[PDB]
Amino acid sequence: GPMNISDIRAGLRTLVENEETTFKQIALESGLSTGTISSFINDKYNGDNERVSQTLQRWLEKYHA
Repeated sequence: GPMNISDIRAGLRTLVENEETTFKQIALESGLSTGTISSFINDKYNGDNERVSQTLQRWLEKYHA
């Protein structure tokens, strides 16, 4: 199911909220910058948010698997 961008950020919050992951670890595993993840979740990142969403999906897929 090609979840909406809203679902992607809605999952990342749950993981950091319960210490299941960190901004640093997500950044390292996704190959993105720490600041990007926070801004993407904050729905304040200015740039190709779709590029970021697609990268984060792959990360969430391996996490939840």
